[PDB]
Amino acid sequence: VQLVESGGGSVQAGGSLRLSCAVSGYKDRNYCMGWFRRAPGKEREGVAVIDSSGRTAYADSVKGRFTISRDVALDTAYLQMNSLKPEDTAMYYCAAGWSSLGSCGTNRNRYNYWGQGTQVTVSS
Amino acid sequence: KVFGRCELAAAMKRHGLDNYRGYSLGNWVCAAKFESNFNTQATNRNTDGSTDYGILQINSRWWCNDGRTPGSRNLCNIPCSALLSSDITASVNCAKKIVSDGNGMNAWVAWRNRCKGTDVQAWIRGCRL
Repeated sequence: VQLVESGGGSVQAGGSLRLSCAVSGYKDRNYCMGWFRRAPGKEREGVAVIDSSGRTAYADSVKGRFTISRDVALDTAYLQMNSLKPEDTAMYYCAAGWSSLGSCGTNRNRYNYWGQGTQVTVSS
Repeated sequence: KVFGRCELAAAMKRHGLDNYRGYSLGNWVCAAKFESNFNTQATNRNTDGSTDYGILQINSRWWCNDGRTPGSRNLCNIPCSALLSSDITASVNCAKKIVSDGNGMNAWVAWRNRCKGTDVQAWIRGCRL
């Protein structure tokens, strides 16, 4: 399994950014995809995940502002981040992991394929 | 509260989990490590609409009531908030009910994918128990 991520960068508070993540290597679409972020001096936090059914789950801190989508047949996911805040600054990592009867969650330990990640910096 | 590894091993042993349902103490400590990273306040949302709570990430669809999960059964008969205390009593008591069924610890998905079948005794080595 391999992951290719793109997007990210600097933007002023209140603005938006879109991240994308393409996966290859799975034999089917029965897996989880999500984004986890590491803010300076903090531990990785799962912020948005999506299953093969297109269902989603979000960290309370980003609900409503971040929208994760997935083209299941294309093994690709997107994170549309609107109304960004300084507190959103962090290294963002796309990750793929084991699904459990079609359900996916925000626990990073249940994701076993990670990538280089992308830096997102939101200036006040 | 974020428990230290041996601190939690001691607490779980005191709470009677060593060999409960045939699962050695290391299984329980490993479960907590991968389910919640030893954090009693850990909460994770799932795409099926449920939420997992606490040191052992007990699920709101079957085990506790959080008032926001359709199809709630609340088999442990407790509010999910009870599973977020620094005191692990409620989480242990509910985990004992869960694991007593035939599926055993397979109920814990992180444990299943990170601990099951591995050298779990390593998780209690170096600990004064």
